[PDB]
Amino acid sequence: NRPNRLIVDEAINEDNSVVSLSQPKMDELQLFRGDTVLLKGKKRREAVCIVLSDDTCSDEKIRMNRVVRNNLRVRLGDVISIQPCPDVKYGKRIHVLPIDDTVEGITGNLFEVYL
Amino acid sequence: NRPNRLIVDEAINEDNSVVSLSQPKMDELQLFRGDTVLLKGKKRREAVCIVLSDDTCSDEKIRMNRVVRNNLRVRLGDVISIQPCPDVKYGKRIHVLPIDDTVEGITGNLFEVYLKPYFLEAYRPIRKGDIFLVRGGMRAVEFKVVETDPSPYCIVAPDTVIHCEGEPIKREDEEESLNEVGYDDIGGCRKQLAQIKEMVELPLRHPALFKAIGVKPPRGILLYGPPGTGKTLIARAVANETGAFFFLINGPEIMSKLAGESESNLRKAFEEAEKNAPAIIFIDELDAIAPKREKTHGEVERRIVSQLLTLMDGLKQRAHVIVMAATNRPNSIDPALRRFGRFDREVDIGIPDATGRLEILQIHTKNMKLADDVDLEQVANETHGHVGADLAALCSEAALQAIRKKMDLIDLEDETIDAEVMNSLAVTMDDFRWALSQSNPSALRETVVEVPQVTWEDIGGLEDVKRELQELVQYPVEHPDKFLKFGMTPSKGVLFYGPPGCGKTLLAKAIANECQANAISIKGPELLTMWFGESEANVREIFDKARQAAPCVLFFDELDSIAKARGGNIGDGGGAADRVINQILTEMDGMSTKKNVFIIGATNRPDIIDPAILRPGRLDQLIYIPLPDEKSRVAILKANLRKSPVAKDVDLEFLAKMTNGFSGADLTEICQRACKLAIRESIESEIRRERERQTNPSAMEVEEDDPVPEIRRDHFEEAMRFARRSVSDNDIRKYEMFAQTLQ
Ligand SMILES: Nc1ncnc2c1ncn2[C@@H]1O[C@H](COP(=O)(O)OP(=O)(O)O)[C@@H](O)[C@H]1O
Repeated sequence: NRPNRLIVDEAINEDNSVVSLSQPKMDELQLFRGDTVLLKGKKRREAVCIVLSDDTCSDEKIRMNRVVRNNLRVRLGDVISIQPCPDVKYGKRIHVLPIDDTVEGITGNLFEVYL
Repeated sequence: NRPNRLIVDEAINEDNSVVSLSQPKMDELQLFRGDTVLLKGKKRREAVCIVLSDDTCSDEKIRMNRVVRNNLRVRLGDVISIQPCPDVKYGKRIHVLPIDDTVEGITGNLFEVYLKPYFLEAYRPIRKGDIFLVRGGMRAVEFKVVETDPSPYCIVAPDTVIHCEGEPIKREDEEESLNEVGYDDIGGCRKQLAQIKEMVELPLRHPALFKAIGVKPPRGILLYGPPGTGKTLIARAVANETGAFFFLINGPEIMSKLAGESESNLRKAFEEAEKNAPAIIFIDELDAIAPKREKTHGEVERRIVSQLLTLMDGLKQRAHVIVMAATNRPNSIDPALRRFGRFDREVDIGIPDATGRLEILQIHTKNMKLADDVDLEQVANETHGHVGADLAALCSEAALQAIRKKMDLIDLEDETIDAEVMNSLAVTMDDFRWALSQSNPSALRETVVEVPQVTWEDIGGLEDVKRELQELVQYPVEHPDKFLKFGMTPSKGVLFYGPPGCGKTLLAKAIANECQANAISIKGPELLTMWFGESEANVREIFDKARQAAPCVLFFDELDSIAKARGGNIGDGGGAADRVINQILTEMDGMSTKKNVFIIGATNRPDIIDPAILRPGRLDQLIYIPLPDEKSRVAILKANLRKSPVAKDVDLEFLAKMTNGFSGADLTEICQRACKLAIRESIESEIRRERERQTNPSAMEVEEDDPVPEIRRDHFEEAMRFARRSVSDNDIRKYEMFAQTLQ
C-alpha cells in the first residue's frame, strides 16, 4: 500500500538534515545514503536532506530531529512521503541570515567561527 | 391470570405508531380504532398511538414495534395493560424535535426534510416521552419531547407552529434514560439489594396503605462500605425502578460556599424534595459535612451540623420522604445522627466475591468483543482485593493493550477513522494477563467476610470430629424447637488443640461451607499488633462485624502467641492474663445465644492459655486433633494430588505406610518437590531442544512429544530422600499426657 509514505520517530544522530532508515527498505525505494532525498510535509513544505540506512528504526518509521521537523511543521506520529533527488546541485553562494534574538548581546565575527 | 394480563412478542410493522390487537383479547376489551389507546407497562412510562394493525399472528400475545422494549419496558416477560382513552384534545403542536442523528449530515430545518411524510392522517397520536425510529433515509433515528403547549398527551393538526429550532442532543430526558440505569447495572450484591427493596418498596409504591394504619417508614438508611462499590448507582437504580423522584447532594459543594449560602442551599434542596413526593434524597461522602464532634474545629462547621439535625426531625409529619447517606465506616460521624428518628437503618455494602466479580466483568464487557480464550472465571479467581471501578479499569486497560501494542503505526495515516478496524479487532487473554499482572495495585486491605469453597472431602480423616461439628453447629439452626423443648441452652464455643500442621484451619472453612455461613479468620500476628500497639478497641470492631453477617463463624488461631511473647509458660513475669484476652472475654460474655454466631479457637500449647477462657460459657468444649493414620495419610495424598497429572508406576498406598508420624504439612511438601524436579527437567529439555537445531546447521526440525507429561516414579523416589519428619515423640507424649490428665 504505497511503501513511499512513512511515519515519524525519534533520532540518534545529532547532525542536522540527516536521517536513517531500516536496512531492507533501501531497494524498495532504491536509493542509498549519499542519495540526497526530499521529504514532504504539511503547509506545503518539502525539505531535502542526506540519507542513511540503519537497523533499529522499523521499516515503517523514520528518524529525524527537531531542527528539521520544525521547518517541516510536522510532529511525531504524523506521516510523510519521500523522493530521491539525485538532480541536486553543487550550490553556489546561497544567502543566509541569523533569524532570532539569540544575537542579542553578542559580538565578534560570528560568521567564520560558527559556520 | 388477570384478564388483561398478556405477554408481548415480536413485531413486523416498523412505524411504531401501530398498536396491535388480538381478537380473542379484543372481545374482552372495549378497544376502539382511531387515534390513541392508553397502554401501561412498567416504571410509569407509556407509549400511546394508533391501534389495531395486527392479528397477522396468533393470540394470547400483543405485537408492538420492538422499540417498546427499550422505551416503556426492557425485555420479554412484561405484560401490556392496554385500556383505551380516546377522544383526546388536540393541542397546538406536540414537541417536534429529534435527538441523536439529525445533527449529523444536512440539518436543514429538521422538519421539512425527513419527518414530513409521516403525519398524514396520523397527526402524531403520541405521548410525551415516546421514542421510536423515523427517517426519510437510513430509517433509524429517534424522536423526543421539548415543546408542551398542553400539559397531557394530545394530537396535532395542520396550521400549527413548531419549535424545532432547538438542537438535537442528549436532552434532559436522554440523560435521564442512561440515568434510567435499572437493577441490571448492578451485580455482586444479591442480599443488600433485596434488603433495600423490602425496606423502601412499601412506603414509596404504596403510600395509601401506610396512610390507613400506623407503621414506621424508613427514616434513614446509612450505607457504609469502601469506595468504588456502586452506592449512588444503587440509589439511582432503586429510585427509577419505583418511579420516585431522586435528588442528589454532595458534600464538597456544601462546604465550598460562604457561611449562610450553604445553609440556604441545604434548605432549598430539602424544599425541592417535598413538592415531588414520593421522592428520595441522597447524600454522598457525608464524612465531609458532619465529622466527629471532636474532629470538627471551628464555629461555622457546627452551624451546618445542627441545621441538618433540625431538618431531619422536621419529617415526622411526612412519611413519604426518605434520606439515604453514604460513608466508609459508621464511627466516622457524630453519633447524634445515629438515633431513633434520624438514621436508624444501616447497611454494609461490603465487597463482592468470585461470583460478583464475574458478574461485574460480564456487565462491563457487554459491548467489548472478545474473540476467544476469555473464560472470565480464572480472572475472577485471580482478582483478590478488587472492587468495582478497578475491574472497569482492567477492562479498559487490556483493550488499550490490544490496540497500542500493534496498531501504533497502522492507524496513524494509512486510513481515517473506520469501523471495519474497530469491530474486526478483538481482545485476547494475554492482554488481560498483562493488565492484571502489571498495573493493578489492589485498593483493599480490609478483612473479608464470605463463604469459603473448601469441602469435607479435602480432609483425609477425622470422621468422628465432623459428626461432633455437625451436632454443635448445624442442629441449633436446624432444629431450634427441640433444643427449647428440653430446657437446654446450646454452647457457643469450641477449642481445638493438637500438634502443628494436622488440619485445624481447614475444618473452620469446611463447616461453614456445609452450613452456608460466612467465616472470619484472625491470625496471631494481628493479636501481637494489637498488643504492641495497645489498641484493644479493634476487638469490638471485629465482633460487631460478626453480628452484622449472621449467621457466621469466628475463628481465632495462634492464641498462645501473646503468652509465648512474654517468656515461656512460666513467663518472664506476670501470670496467664493480658490486656487482649480480657477484652475478648468481655465481648464474649456480652453476647446473646441468638444470632447464631459460633466461635472457634486453635492452639498447640493449651497449658499456657488463660484458664478463664475454658470456664462454662466461652469455650467449654475441647477437641484433640491427632496425627493422621496411614489410611488418613493415603487420603491426604490423594487430596493433595487431585489437581496435577501424576499417573505413575509408584502407588501412594506404598508411600503412606513408609511414613510414620508425618504431619499433613509434610505430605503437601513431597508433591511440591517432586513437581519441582519434573518442571526443572522439562525446562532443561525444552531449552536444549530449542537450542540444538538452530545452533546446529539444521533449519527446521519439529518434535514436541511432551518429555514430562506427568510425574513418574523417579521424581517421587528423589523427593522421598529430601523429606523427613517434622515433630518429636516428646511433643506427642505431652499431648497424650494432657489428653489423659484432663480426667
Ligand atoms: N487432614 C488433612 N487433609 C488435608 N490437608 C491437611 C490435613 N491436615 C493437614 N493438612 C495440611 O496442613 C496445612 C494446614 O496446616 P494447619 O492444620 O493449619 O496447621 P496448624 O494445625 O498448626 O494450624 C494445609 O496446607 C494442608 O495441606
